[PDB]
Amino acid sequence: GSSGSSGMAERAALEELVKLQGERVRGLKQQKASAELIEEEVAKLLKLKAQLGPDESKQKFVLKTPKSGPSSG
Repeated sequence: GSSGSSGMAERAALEELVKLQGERVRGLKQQKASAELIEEEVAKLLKLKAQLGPDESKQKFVLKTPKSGPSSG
């Protein structure tokens, strides 16, 4: 959920969540599921990747809420 520090196995299991979330999202877009679930599962796909630390695909500097710390459970 939010656990470990520089565990390789923990990163593999996290990357599994990223993969499976991203595959499920791809499926949902295909499956004509609720668009309202899709964007929520896509926001979870964003949140999780934003814990891994994604590649710098051009600069952004989009601001955020004041240290919101959106965990889950």
